[PDB]
Amino acid sequence: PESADLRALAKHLYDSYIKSFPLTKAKARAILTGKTTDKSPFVIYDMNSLMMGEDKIKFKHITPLQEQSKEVAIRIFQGCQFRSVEAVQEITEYAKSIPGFVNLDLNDQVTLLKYGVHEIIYTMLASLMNKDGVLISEGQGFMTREFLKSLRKPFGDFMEPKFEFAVKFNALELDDSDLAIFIAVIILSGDRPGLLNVKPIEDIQDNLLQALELQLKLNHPESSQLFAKLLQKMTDLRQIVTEHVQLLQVIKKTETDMSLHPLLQEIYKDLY
Amino acid sequence: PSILKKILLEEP
Ligand SMILES: CN(CCOc1ccc(C[C@@H]2SC(=O)NC2=O)cc1)c1ccccn1
Repeated sequence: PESADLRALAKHLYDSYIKSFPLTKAKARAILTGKTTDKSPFVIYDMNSLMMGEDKIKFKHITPLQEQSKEVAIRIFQGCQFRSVEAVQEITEYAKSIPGFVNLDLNDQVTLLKYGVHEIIYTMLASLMNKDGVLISEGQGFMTREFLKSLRKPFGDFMEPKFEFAVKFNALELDDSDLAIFIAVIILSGDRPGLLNVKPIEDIQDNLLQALELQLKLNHPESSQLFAKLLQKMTDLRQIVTEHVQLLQVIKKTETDMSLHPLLQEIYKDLY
Repeated sequence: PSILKKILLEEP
């Protein structure tokens, strides 16, 4: 039957996911709880600890310090920006691994990513979150929810909606194999604005959706309507990307000291 | 000008 093909698709996606995303949910949960037995992320809970562990790495990542003169809120907000930039590239790599994606019209590929990357970023952000904080720098750091919320307006609440989403989403207990297919389904959304050829996209998504359904039935036998609940989360993620686009407008009304990374400028352009 | 297009076109 075609069920075997659906399991092969699910496995292929999982393997690609492992290859594309350095910090898996499995590894994240281990850190957030206990088993790291090697990690021990630096905890940032206030201004003092922030200074102390401004990632601490002398600074090996690209773009040295000197990001200074800019207040804490702006620096943290820009840090999230560069994280997204990295994430967009990991996600693009992943999307190109989905059977049929690279054969789609190139402009539609751009459109699918443009409208899909943030939805995926917030989905995976949940993997690194618990009710008290979020892992940063591949688990080398942990910033508390309370700290992020203490940031001056309008920065003190850009993370709050994500944490709220995460708590409910994580309650569903999806694992990396589930997430790989879930993410693929989000990317292949035929209702993105401006798509040229909707049919080929829907064909691919219908198959991914069947694969997701079977994956949930086998991997979460006793989870009633997990599939139905998951589809709903799809629409919720939509709301977060729009809710965030707003706060991003209120921000450019006061700080002409922000400046958005070119890749994010392109993605946000005429998004919503 | 499209960075996404460029990233999509590079050899995996
Ligand atoms: C609090 N953390 C965890 C990461 O948390 C994230 C929150 C939001 C996003 C989406 C970005 S934020 C924006 O305005 N546009 C975007 O694309 C991406 C990641 C930090 C803080 C400093 C450095 C690195 N990590």
